[PDB]
Amino acid sequence: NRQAYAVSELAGHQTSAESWGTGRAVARIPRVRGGGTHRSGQGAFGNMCRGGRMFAPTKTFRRWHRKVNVNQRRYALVSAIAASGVPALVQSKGHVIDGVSEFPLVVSDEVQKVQKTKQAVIFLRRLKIWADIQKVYKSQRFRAGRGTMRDRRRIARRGPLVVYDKDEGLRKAFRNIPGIETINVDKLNLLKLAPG
Amino acid sequence: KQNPFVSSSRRKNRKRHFQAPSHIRRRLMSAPLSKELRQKYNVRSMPIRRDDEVQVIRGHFKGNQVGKVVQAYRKKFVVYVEKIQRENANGTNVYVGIHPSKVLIVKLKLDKDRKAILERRGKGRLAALGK
Amino acid sequence: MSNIKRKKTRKLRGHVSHGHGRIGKHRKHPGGRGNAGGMHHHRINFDKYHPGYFGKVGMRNFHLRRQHKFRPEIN
Amino acid sequence: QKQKENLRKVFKNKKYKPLDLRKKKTRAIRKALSPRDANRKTLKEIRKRSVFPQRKFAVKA
Amino acid sequence: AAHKSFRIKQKLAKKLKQNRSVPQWVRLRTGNTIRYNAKRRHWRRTKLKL
Amino acid sequence: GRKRPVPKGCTYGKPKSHGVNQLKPYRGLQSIAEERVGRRLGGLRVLNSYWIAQDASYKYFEVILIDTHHSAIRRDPKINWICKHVHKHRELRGLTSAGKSSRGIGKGYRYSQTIGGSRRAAWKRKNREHMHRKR
Amino acid sequence: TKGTTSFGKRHNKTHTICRRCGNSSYHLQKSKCSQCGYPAAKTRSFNWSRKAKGRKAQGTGRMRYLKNLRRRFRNGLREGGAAKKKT
Amino acid sequence: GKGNNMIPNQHYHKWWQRHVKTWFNQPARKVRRHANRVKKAKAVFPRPASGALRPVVRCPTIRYHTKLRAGRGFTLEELKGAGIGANFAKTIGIAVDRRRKNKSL
RNA sequence: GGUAUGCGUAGAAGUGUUUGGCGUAAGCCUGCAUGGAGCUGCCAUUGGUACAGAUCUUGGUGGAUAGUAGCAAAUAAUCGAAUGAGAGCCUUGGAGGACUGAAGUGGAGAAGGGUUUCGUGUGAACAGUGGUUGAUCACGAGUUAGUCGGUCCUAAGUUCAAGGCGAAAGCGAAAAUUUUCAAGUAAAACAUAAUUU
RNA sequence: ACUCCAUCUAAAACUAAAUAUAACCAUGAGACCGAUAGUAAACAAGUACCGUGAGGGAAAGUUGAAAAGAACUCUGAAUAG
RNA sequence: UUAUAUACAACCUCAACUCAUAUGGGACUACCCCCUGAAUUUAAGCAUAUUAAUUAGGGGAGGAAAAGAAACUAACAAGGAUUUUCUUAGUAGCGGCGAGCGAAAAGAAAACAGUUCAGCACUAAGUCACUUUGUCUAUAUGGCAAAUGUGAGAUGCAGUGUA
RNA sequence: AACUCUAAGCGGUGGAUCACUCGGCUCAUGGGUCGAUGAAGAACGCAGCAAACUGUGCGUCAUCGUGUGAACUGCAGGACACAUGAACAUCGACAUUUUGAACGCAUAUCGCAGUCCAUGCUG
RNA sequence: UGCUUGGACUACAUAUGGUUGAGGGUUGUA
Repeated sequence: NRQAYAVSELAGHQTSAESWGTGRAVARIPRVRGGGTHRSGQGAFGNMCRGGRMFAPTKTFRRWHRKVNVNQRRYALVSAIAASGVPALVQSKGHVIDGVSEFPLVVSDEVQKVQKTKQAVIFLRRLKIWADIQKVYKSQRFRAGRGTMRDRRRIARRGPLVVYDKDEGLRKAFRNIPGIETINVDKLNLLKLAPG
Repeated sequence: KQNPFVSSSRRKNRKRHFQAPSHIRRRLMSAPLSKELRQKYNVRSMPIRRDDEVQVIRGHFKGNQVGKVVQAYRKKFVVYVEKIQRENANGTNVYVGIHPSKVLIVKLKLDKDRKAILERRGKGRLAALGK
Repeated sequence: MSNIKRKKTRKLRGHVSHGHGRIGKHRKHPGGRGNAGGMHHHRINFDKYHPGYFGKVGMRNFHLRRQHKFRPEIN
Repeated sequence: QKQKENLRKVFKNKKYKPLDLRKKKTRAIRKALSPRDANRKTLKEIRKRSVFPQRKFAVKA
Repeated sequence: AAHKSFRIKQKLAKKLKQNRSVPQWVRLRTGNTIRYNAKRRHWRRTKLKL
Repeated sequence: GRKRPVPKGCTYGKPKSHGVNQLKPYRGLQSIAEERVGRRLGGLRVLNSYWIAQDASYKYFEVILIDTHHSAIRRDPKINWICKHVHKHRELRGLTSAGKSSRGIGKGYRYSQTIGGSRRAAWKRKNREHMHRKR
Repeated sequence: TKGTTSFGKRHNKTHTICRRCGNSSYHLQKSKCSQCGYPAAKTRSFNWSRKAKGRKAQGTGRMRYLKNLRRRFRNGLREGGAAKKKT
Repeated sequence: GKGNNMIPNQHYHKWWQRHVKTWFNQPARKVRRHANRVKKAKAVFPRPASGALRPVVRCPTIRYHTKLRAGRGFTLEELKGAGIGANFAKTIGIAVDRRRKNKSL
């Protein structure tokens, strides 16, 4: 999920500067030609210079994407599923799970028919897992980047993951709860089941 | 969210705000009606004319007041209200401007077109409850 | 995409000549560009390590087609 | 406008309207084969059309 | 001079009215960061040539 | 044959380039005929030509043109196709019969390089660096 | 005498204002413009002059036509039809 | 220089950097091409969604004696030998293409 | 990318600092000072990832000298008055002694300049001293043609109907051939008549 | 060269789709840059200026929530204190 | 009808027209079509080679263009327009056989669409363009007729038909 | 006390830092939009107070229609004729000077005409 | 005809048509 950054390949080089070259008591970089614009002579083309081209400018054909072997995806999903039980390893992601009554927690199929989000935080109340998505309310914050200019002004932590089988109305019913996200059993993205 | 033609960019949503022209700056300068008015019309909020009586609620003035507005200075996104003033060094009272998100309309200046806004805006608050 | 701390430049920075020598500096191309010259100043490198470079053994088949020798094998 | 609308009805049912009454659209679509004239059909083309209509089937097991 | 074209007196007409200070009021517009007139030529200091 | 128009004074650079008086065009003489017509009569499209006679200092030909705005050719669904815009100046882009000669287009093996469409679009695609996303 | 002495004898223009450029570039004696070629019926731009090409290209002026034309297309090249009051 | 390594032949002497193709729109050509198949399968009919008939077996050479060149033809004897309607077969969608000179019984 | 149910207008980053320690070091924590809105510890994975140098780049600043070299060609000014906050100027006016010295430091035009022109004002800047003055600044003004010029003619030349040539663009074209390739005439019939390349 | 075999029909004409796209209209993005960086140009930027010309080519962002931009007094010839 | 003694009527070739109506010359530049065509470089020198059948090009188009319906492949149990991607393959081959270059058939997939002339026989010009008069409605570089009004057209237009 | 050296305080010079950002760079998507009916580009003019920028052509910071429904704003004036519409958007009606694509002939000439109609004075 | 002010037109190349033509080109009837 990663698209290319790359600087303009003409940045650096639309001056026309020839090295006004020795012996003029001043060093040997390409200096700008003109006279009159006060950009003269003034240093062009090099990364040491102001205006000049960066050391190796970043291209688009850097390898941004990748191929993992597809058994190694399945033997990375398998270890994630297997660790979504075992509540020592849920509880060491934070994840307030000391109200839940089972691991791995299985709810009936009827919850896929739920349709309004009020009847979802009624549901996540009753199974004692509201206290986790109340913790995702606690850590809504702001990023400390550069995110804050570049349209990531934060996440919070993650919350649960309602693995349904058939969205009767479930995915629309769990959209606006902050922290939770649902998934369907055929897909099972790993990047959900082991964030980070 | 879900629409694809809908931006979520801060680079974009401020340019397409701070350079919105002078008739879409009408919409962005909307003010909340008081809770009496939502009985009388069932409209949540309405943009302001020059002469809708208003009540500041948030700010240093903060209001309990029959304030009429004198001008909605759209290029400043601000409204000047007919008491809400401040002295110059000379003593000539000038206006302190208040953004109409943080003002409160009390009595709308009813003419024929503003009323048909409240016919437009007063059916759709019903038909968004019949869904 | 490559973990740079294990790259030498994180570590050689900064001692002065960056791993390449004071006497015998890292210059631009001090031996030839490419396979120059494997017949004069690289010949020892080219026989050993590749005996059989620089000749012609021969029978030319203009446009070999790779079906007339297909014959997969099984013991 | 009253001069220009009045010049159009005195120039109806006349070929050779004046240039500035002749539908500006572009230059590129003005030069190219009036939409009747693209669809002129040679007698081979309007005989091989009418013989075999394209039928509406479903090759399904 | 004294013997100029019509085209050269018309261009030297125009460059006589672009040679002005900023009006005293547009310093006071809201969001008007016009400090000085920036492109004020000056007869012995910059010529024209152009 | 075409004498490289070099200023009396050399095709400078390497002796490979030093040739002046045996160079031959890549275009025909028939194609060079249709050009000098169709350049000159800018509002008539060229169809073909043919040899008619020659003598020894002037090969010379006979070009067929078609006004594409006469109604008797616009009405005509057998000749109508040259009226489209995609045939403007159809031999300054090489596309008559005696223009397609000098390109080199055909099939297969013998005309392999060049099979990209035309002739220059083959070296675009032979030389193409495919920087696949999932290497 | 190649210096400030000779530079004082310069008082006759080599170039005048052009017609399709309006720039001191019309060489009078060539009767040609150094930047566009006044008697050339064609504009004089080159590919080794990427900067100069975009100093006098489509868009830098007022495109009195290639701006409204751009709008007529968004409305489908309609013409002769005028609007009506909304109902 | 140095070492026992594998004589190089990388063909990067020809101002190659201006021949680079991105492939960053691999995914939204997959999406383009799919939304067209959906578009075209609805803009036919109940008619099949691919859909010609595409004949053959017997791809040519000695490697592929068996794995198909993908059948353009149906070669008019096979139409005439099968109850149709050679011009008619095209109107169904049988793909009649009259360049193959059927060489076997 | 996850996490710390982190920190934050009850004061974030940064910056300063005889706050106090920690580390062998790179470094780091902390108090106070200023500041006024964002920031960190940890686990991953990464980068445009660490400066004393490159006659490095770009901006700033020192010594010299903060007042040193210097403001010395074109003979020269001096009085008293009026100004004015202030006058060696040019500010002016009266006396005045001198210079240029008609091949002038004079009066006008060409090219060039482009409003510098001329009145009324005037603070800074500029006028390498000053400045009340100014080719400066601010604001108002100002160029009148049948006779003066252009415009009209042709010179060297631009060479310019394509007959031609060139892949084209285009052409070191005193063309030398291009049907009338004419510049033409109130001129008759049965292509206006000797005629102009 | 000589015997056959295989395979197409030159020297005439069209034709969508898949394909291409630093330009043009109209959009959505991003492990990008954050005013010596990123376009030369975040601003009256191909501007100011320089060159006869071809061409060259800058510098230049931030008061505060709101101008409430410092009335008035004294001293000054005064900006100023 | 032609000693260059006049006229008529044709035709061919060719003129002229401020004749009636039409096209033509954009400029953009990323892609596209045709041209034309270096040298820096690399070869640790250098001259073929290499750059590169490429910068500069430089004429001509479109929303894509060009291509394109076999004077093709192949040697099989046979394939079947073009274009594009994957693979063949950095392979056969080219190369001071040096430096270096370097494709295609088959396979896999995207998308798939076919066709028109010329020319014997096809045996009543069956043909087009305007032109005016109606009619049909529209800003129809129209339709239906009409005069068969010119004209084109047997030095051949139309129908049928195509390797 | 001069002067020098060292430190911090205070004041100046100076504009780093950090924190911001209607701008860029990259990637992607929907599109096809074109001048002799004068384009692209150029010159010159246009506002109550305007230099530029933006906008624009003697109808000149506009513009018929149409949408929307009280403003513009540095001051002044008008408008508020919102019910028969402000300002902005939109734009299909009109229009679009000198040029370049002057289309009469041409130049560092606002140069010089030919034919035609009309208005005015001739008469 | 004399002047003024307004309008309309007049570039080249080309296609078809129209109109006047040209030719010891080629025939024909007088």
